[PDB]
Amino acid sequence: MNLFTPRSEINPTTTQELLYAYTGPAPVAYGTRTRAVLENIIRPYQYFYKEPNVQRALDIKTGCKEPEDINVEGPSSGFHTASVLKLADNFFRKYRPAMEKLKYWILVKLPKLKYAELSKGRQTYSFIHKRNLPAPIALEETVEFLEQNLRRKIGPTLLSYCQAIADVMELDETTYEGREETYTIKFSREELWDQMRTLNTMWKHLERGRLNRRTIATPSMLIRGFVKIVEDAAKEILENVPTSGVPVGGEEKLAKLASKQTFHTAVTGELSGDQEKFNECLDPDAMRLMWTVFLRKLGCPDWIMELFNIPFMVFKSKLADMGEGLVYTKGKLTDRKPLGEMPSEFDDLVRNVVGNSISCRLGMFMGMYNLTSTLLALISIEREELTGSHVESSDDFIHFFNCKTHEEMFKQAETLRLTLKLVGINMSPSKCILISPAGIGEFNSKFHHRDFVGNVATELPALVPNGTNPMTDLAMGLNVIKHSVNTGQMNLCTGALAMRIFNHAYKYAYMALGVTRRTRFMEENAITPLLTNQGASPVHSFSTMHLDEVALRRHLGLLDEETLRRILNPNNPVTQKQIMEDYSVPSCFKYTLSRNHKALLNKEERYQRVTSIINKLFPEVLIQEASAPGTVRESLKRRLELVVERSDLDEERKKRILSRIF
Amino acid sequence: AESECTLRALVEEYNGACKEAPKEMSKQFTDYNTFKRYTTSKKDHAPQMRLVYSVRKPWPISMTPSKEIPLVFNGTKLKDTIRTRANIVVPDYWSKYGSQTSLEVVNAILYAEDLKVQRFFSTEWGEIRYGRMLPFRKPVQACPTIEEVNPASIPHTLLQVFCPQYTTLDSKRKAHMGAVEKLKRVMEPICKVQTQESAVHIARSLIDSNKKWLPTVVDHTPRTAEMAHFLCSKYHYVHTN
Amino acid sequence: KLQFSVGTTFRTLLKRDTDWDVIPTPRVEPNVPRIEGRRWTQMKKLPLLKEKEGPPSPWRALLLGADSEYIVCPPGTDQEAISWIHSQSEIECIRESKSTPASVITCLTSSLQSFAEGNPVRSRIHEDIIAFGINKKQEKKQSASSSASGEWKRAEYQVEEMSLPPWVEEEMVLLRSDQEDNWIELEKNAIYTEVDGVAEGLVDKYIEIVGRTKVASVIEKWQIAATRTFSQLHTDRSRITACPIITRDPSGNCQFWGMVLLGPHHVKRDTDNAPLLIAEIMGEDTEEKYPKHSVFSLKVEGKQFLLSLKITSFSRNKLYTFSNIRRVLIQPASIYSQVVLSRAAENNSLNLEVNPEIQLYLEGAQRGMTLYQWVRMILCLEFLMAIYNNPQMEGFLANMRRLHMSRHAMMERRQVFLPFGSRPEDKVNECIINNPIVAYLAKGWNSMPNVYY
RNA sequence: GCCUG
RNA sequence: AGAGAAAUCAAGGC
Ligand SMILES: [Mg+2]
Repeated sequence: MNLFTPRSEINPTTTQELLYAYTGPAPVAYGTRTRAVLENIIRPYQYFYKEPNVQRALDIKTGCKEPEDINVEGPSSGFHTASVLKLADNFFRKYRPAMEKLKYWILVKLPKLKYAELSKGRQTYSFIHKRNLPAPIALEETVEFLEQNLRRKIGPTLLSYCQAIADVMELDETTYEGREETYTIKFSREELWDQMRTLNTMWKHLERGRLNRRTIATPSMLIRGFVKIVEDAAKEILENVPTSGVPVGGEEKLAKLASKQTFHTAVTGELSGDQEKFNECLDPDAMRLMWTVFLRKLGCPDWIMELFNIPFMVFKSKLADMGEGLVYTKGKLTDRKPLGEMPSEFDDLVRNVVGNSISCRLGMFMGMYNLTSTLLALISIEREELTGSHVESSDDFIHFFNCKTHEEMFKQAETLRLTLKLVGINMSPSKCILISPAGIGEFNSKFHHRDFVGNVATELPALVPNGTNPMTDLAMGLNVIKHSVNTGQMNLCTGALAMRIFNHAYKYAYMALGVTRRTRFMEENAITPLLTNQGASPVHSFSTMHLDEVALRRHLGLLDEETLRRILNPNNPVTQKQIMEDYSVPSCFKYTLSRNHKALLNKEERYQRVTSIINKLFPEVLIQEASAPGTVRESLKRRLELVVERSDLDEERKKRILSRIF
Repeated sequence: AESECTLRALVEEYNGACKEAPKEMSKQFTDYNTFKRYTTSKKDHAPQMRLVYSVRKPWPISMTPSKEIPLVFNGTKLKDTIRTRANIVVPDYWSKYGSQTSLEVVNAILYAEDLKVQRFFSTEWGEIRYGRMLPFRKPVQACPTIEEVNPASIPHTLLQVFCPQYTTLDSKRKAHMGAVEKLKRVMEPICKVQTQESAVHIARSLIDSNKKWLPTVVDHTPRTAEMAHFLCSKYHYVHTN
Repeated sequence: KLQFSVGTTFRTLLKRDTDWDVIPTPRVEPNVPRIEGRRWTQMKKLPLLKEKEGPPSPWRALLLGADSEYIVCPPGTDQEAISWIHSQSEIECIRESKSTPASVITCLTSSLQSFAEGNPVRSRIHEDIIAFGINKKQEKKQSASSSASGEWKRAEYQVEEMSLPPWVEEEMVLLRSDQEDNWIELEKNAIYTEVDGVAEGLVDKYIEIVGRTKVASVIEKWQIAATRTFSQLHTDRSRITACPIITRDPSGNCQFWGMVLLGPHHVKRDTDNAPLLIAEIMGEDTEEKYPKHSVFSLKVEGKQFLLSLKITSFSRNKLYTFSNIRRVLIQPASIYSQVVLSRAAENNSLNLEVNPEIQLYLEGAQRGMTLYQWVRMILCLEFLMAIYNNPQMEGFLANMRRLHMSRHAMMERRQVFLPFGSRPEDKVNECIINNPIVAYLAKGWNSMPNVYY
């Protein structure tokens, strides 16, 4: 460790990237997550009272306490209602332009949001098949369920989806009807409520910088529309709030604060830290109250407030998925038993136990309400005696104090801590460090020293081909290295070395390095290597990390006209069809690898055929979002008739073509 | 004759769609957006890990049932006719012995990339400097574009370029006239018949100017912002024209 | 009713686990109360980490580190070199550990013979039952069942605390020893601009600095072994596969580092563990450093070497990660490049042939060292950290970044203040259990002064 | 005893 | 046996 601490030439801050041991394997969680889930569920109850009384805390519906109950020497798991109201009012009065932008978003952008975007989410636990399915499959199943039960067609907008979700809750019973196999399943109102409010918990895999593994939670597709609406509103408000680091890149605001200075007379300080048990000490009621205050002060109608409050209320009555169970050992044997079968350290929760889920009111889970939690943390800063620059990203936070004296700086730091406790956020005493005078700190993996913010990535770029195809993989790898270079992480030497390593790995992956089938075949047929994946020398350079391989080779003369014609021939049989743009030309090397419950693969293939026929027959859906008044059949018939009747073929041929139409 | 054959194939596909997928064919047209992303494959999170095995499989590539590629070439088996399957040497073989397309198609496909290469090679570099330069990142245009077209009008411009007769007159008056004219001029030869999937992407990359956060020692133009990844790295500053 | 409506039944369902209606309207006057806070103490002196007490931590990595050696063979294919080694061999046991029985040597030779005929895949005969733990899970389960008595208790897991072994310093010393030939061979990129030329020159100078070190040789060996084992991970799935570690020297002579065998693995998940019988050439054997390896004496052309056998079980993810071990070269490179780029910025003139003096807290009377030596040592330490990366290392580094920042602040006479009841050293110490590299880093941290005036 | 990996 | 660390692999399902 003394080697990573220079006292000349460079400073220890520059060597911070040495402390990142990401080149080794990342830790992977093993087996059951029940212990972690139960600990996360029980922490809020233990921290609700100064004395860890769990039985008394478990009877609290909305977790709110007076300041006398707020723990100053430890974590707290509640909020003060009056403080939350006052802080929300102060936040609204401080960032009025952001509130006006939110009003515009609600009045214009919100009605136009299509529920199809829900297909872009993460894995979802389908309440119909009782299994984890991708977002598109769960969304399609939920939409079909709503259509079947409501006997109506769901509108394209997201508000229509939310209205359908609300309407289906009224029905006493619901029914869903779906190799060939027909099955009908009937749910009661209580069963559907449990499915809607139930969360799916899973291990957080390949997470670095943590000794102990932790879990994440995701909601069901029924409540994903409201969550999406609330999160979009949170993002819209946060994008115009100076105190935030999620949507603005984070580095820009930290650099702006670093550039700021003073008159070399005022006392400066820099407090960088995290929040301990951030997700296990927040109450959804606080967030919903803050959102209600925001909307009410905005003049919004009642239905908007109800829509914004529904997801938080559903989250309050959450049924967290325990998982496989707790581990017990009768000597050398091992068994997994659910909570309540045998005594354990979490016996206090046996009362709130369902078939396999545990009902939890207090606290939250990581990975579900991030922007709302950030807003809750930010409203705290809006005090009358917190004149400083605060930047917070979910959990990490950095605060620059510029006061008149050291005692004032300490008072302001304590006020910040106590206000965060007021809202229900406890800054970790061990992980929070205040340095005076300001000029050194860390935030979101970016290290600020005097007047330079160096960005250090949590992981080095994967200098390996993605696995799609030679051209696409090469373009993506070069783009990734370029993004790392221009983000301040990699310099000329590091960038060039990373490119060299990536080139070696990319050549190896495609059997173009030693004596392989590809190289042997090319040599036996006098096929001169012309491309990088063919064994040719790397034509790319550090300056030319953005140019296409084919275009650069053509310009340099490494490829002749005949080879280009043969390669880019669109009739060749080996090509078909956020910050990961792919600008590779569609050459013959842009192929696809053949990658190789039975009642769902057939549906997927059928949908693939339908979308292919639409794409070839509708040369308009690849440019704009699909939209047409009517169903697929009507629009397809109209388009086909217009196309056929507009051709120059004779009447007899047109009639022959039309007659074959089914 | 080609139009009639294509229409007959489309009619056969319509028969297949209406006969095999009667339930799906009755859903809302907007429902397309939902099931265009339909996929049972999970988020692998590590396709690069399986790439090595996939490339070394006996028949990794999936090719259309074409006849130009011989079944056996110099003893090597190029394709497995039961989309058929073929080995990784097929693209290499096609690069030497294969059907040749018109030079116009090659120029059209490479228009964006060729323009980028020419832009890189059509400028000179000044004396590279070294010093304590602060590269304050700013949001600037990524790549120089054909013409200044607002993001809202980009889809309308693409529609006018490709299928102008399928859009409303009001939409027809929402797209840049110069951009649409020149894009149709340069994308006409064969890019605008069947290979629309890549033609639309090329057109968008030509007209769509995406803004990105890039390091800027000095104010960056789109031409410079294209190559800003090596003009400054907090320790040097190369001056262009 | 306007655009979105909530029915009465759904309203009642929503108002089930909360104290307010669908629209919360609490009747409390909004104000922020005053809470009695605590005092913000000052970290006058940097903390000291907890040095654990226990048996010295053995070498638990996959392959050998600094002790790795190779046998020189005449130029040829891998099959030719393997046949040459096998034909002239007098392997005899020297130190048999109960973890790796000496009988398992029969598996290695049978593989080498199988590799001399041109077929790396070999069928199990007798010794693969214990070599790769075939049907061992069933045996353990049956043994536990036959010895079952008592009452179920919440499963308690304990991590045996261990002290800093004395071989970490030896490995660090031996890893930076200079070699004869360059062990880093990467095809250079094309040059089209002065910037490209400067970048290529910097990369070439870095490779020259760190190319002829023992750490580079070990990195190349690890990369080759991991790549060859990962590639041949689904070749047969039911027979022993041979993945010899062979490199080519500039003269063309083969260099046999060792031999990795893959057992009849039954792998389903990406995190599953497949068995291995890594056989590698040592340079010096220490009983307390390799308690689980079994060491034999191998005689080739009169010369004598030590061959160590280990019965390991490694995951697909780890094999894939160590296949791309060359990335360990990226971290030191930047530190070198920056230093060079720091000297060019102060005079507006690049100088590739520059190695200034880096001052460090070194145990001896030496005030510091040179840039080249420091970069070589950084590469060695980073390689060791990457090899020994586990949750302990992750947490230790994550919580030691804070203390590194605090030390840097102290170096500039910046006062570091702390909240009430704060103990960052408490966060760091929980990550110090077994990892020998973490213990080495903790010892290095304790070596440096904790008070700055 | 049959089968995926 | 071994890998490993707060619970898993050292083959699973029918
Ligand atoms: Mg932080």
